Amino acid sequence: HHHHHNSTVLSFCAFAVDPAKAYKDYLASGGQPITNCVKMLCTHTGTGQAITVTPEANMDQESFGGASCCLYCRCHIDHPNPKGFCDLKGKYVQIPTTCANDPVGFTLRNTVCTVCGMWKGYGCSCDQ
Ligand SMILES: [Zn+2]
Ligand SMILES: [Zn+2]
Repeated sequence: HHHHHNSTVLSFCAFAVDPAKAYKDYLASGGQPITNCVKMLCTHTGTGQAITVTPEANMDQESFGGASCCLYCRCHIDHPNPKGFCDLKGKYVQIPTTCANDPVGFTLRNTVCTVCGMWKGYGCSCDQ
């Protein structure tokens, strides 16, 4: 059985003392990723950079509205920095197609190369 409910998951995380860990542990337990991230119409011929002013998905990505892929925005809670600043809100986020089932998890787990603007491990081809 069990019917599933996005709001159940978001409620659980929103009211957790550590929402990021709550979501991470929930996924690790086999939980269904947060759905309904807002997928954009785009050419799929963009730069493939992680977080952009307009959609920039390449052939191997999807572009989504940034806030819809942000755990803190989606939970309607303050962001984890003194300023309360969200890097995603008002922007567009590119998610590799293999991970597009869980954009919120993807943005939580991953980091952007400050040099090339691509996701580390998913686009950055800078020398190591
Ligand atoms: Zn946010
Ligand atoms: Zn890079």
